[PDB]
Amino acid sequence: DIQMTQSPSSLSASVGDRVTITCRASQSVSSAVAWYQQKPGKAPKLLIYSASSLYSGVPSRFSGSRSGTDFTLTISSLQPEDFATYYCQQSSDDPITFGQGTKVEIKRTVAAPSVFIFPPSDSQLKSGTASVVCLLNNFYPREAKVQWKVDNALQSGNSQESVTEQDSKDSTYSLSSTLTLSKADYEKHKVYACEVTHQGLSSPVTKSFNRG
Amino acid sequence: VQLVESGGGLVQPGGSLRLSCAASGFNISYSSIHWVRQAPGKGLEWVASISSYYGSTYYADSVKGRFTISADTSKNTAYLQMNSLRAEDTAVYYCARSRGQASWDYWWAMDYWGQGTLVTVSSASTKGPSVFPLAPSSKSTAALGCLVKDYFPEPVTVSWNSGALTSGVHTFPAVLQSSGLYSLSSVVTVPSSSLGTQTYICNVNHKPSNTKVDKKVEPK
Amino acid sequence: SIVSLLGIKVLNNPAKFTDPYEFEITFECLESLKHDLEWKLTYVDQELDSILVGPVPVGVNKFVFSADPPSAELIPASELSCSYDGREFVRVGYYVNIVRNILAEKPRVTRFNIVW
Repeated sequence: DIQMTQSPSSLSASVGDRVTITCRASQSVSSAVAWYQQKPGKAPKLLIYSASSLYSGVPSRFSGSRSGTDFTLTISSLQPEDFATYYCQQSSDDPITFGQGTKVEIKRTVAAPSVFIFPPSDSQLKSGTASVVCLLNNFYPREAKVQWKVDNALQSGNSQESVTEQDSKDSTYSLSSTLTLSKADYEKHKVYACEVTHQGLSSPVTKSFNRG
Repeated sequence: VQLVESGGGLVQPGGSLRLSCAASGFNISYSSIHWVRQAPGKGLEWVASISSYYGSTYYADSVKGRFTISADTSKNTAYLQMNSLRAEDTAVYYCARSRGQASWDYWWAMDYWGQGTLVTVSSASTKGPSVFPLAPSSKSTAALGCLVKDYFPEPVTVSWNSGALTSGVHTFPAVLQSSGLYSLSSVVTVPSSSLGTQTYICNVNHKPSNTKVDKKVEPK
Repeated sequence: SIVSLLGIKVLNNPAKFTDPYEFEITFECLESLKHDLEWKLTYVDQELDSILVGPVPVGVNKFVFSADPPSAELIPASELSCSYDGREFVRVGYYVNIVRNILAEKPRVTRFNIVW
């Protein structure tokens, strides 16, 4: 079974840059290799077929080339519409296999997050469970660290994070971290805090509240 | 040329489901039909192919025995009969087409795709959302939101003030909780001075359970 | 000669001038090869398709395809080859008679010797 090792899995670039995405096949696949673009919530679109032929209707700034088992997708002048996933694919043998994907994200200035913490609502507590939400809004880059502290006891294993895709206007991210507790566990502590670490902040920022 | 998938939905582990791909603008006798799936937050994975001229079929190993791909050339339609489904088969399933058919395991590029159809395999029962306020803080730009918790299956849609409020809104992708139910939050940033003078209502819609919920978010 | 054309089957004959050409190619390959077979269909002038087969399968193999018809905008009103690594080694010509009728019972096979 032929593996398509794609790299880099993620890259950060500006409009007008040149972008090179590479894919290494674990065996000879000749030229039965294709490149696809996918945007969130949409089906993939074909870009390059048979390793180096540009598909009808694709802007000429895209191009692919072959050198042995090394395949290369090149965008000569990155455009606004070009930020998406790119997947390589081999179809020379059963099974058809894809690369793991390359997300091309827009570059911009570092922006610190605005941090907000939300106590669990009264209506949710009547159900016996308590969710505490920490929000990090419009920051860049994506790398951010959130840690929950409950009466300054560090929490682990009881939180989940979610991140938006880059905003269409300002190209920033937002992150939500949710701390889930039983109501009984929630009611035996007082000070709930989330502490955020990010490039744009000179030191960690802590938002907190007292239950009640 | 167009590809239209249908037949998606929700089933239990070990259950059955049949996808169908209606093709138009080309004869499926001279193109190969593919199913490619994409689990939530993952990449594309090839599932199965059929060369209807030669009647030859091919399967990813993770689905062999369980799935059966077929085609009706008179209806210009392909089918993916999925049996013995597992939770890891939860994905958006795309139908795709490549020109030409080979008598051996070899295909040209997939130049047309369908729009995708969601398939969920889970023991969880269909369930509408619980919507809880994320009330703005007293310590003064303010953020407020809605916690859309414990619904099943995906998707839910969230708007604010019946679509009138779109600036500053972020709706996060759902998270599969250990309970087997989904959860997400939708937040919006508004001027601090408007809290208490402007009404904020998140409109939650969950088609799979035929459920609508409006919830007003105000300071505690 | 490592790859030999075993036969060509015209699949929609006769057909409309505006219809596409549906062909089935059968070939044989004696041992594995490193480069691609390239199949061209040509209206003698416009190229109607170029199918690419690589890695070449060993043994007897078949493939079908649908190539698009030529454009009458380029044709005056009054009025298949394979290569390995860019070296044309076989070529078949047909006579064609708006309803097109391909005289598929009289193929004209031309073979060339190449180094593989």
